[PDB]
Amino acid sequence: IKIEIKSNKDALEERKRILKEAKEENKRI
Amino acid sequence: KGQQELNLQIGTELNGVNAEIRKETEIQESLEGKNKKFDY
Repeated sequence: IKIEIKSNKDALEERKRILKEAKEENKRI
Repeated sequence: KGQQELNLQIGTELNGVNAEIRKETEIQESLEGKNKKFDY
C-alpha cells in the first residue's frame, strides 16, 4: 500500500520528466 | 483507505502521463521526418 504508493509517485515523476523532455525535443526539431 | 485511493489516483495520473508521452513521441517523429525531408 504505502510502498506501492511511493513507487507509483516516483515513477510518475520520472515519466512526467520524460514527457517534458520529449516536448523540448519536439520544439527544438 | 486514503492510501489506496491515493494509489488509484496516481495510477490514473500514470495513464494520463503515458498518453501524453507517446503523443509527444509521435509529434517528435513527425517533426523528425520533416527534418529529414528538409535536409534532403
